Amino acid sequence: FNFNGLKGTGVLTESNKKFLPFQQFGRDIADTTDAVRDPQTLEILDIT
Amino acid sequence: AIGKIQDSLSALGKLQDVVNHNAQALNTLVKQLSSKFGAISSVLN
Repeated sequence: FNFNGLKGTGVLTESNKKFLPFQQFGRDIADTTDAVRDPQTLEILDIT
Repeated sequence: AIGKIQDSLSALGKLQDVVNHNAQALNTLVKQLSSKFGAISSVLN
């Protein structure tokens, strides 16, 4: 996958996190991206 | 006298230290991947 620049690998699934209304993606402890927002549909997806 | 033993418990720091020492080495080992070591970047792609 690639999200508007962000390049990575993994399984995308429906999330249950809530970003703030200015944040695009999230990172976990140890600083690795674990959730993104689809620019078009504005839905939060986890990356496993 | 045996009944008093529970009161002194409800100690095991020697057992928690073993868990802590390994958790700290695994947390440090992962964090050392975000270092440039004097290179232009820290990501091989």
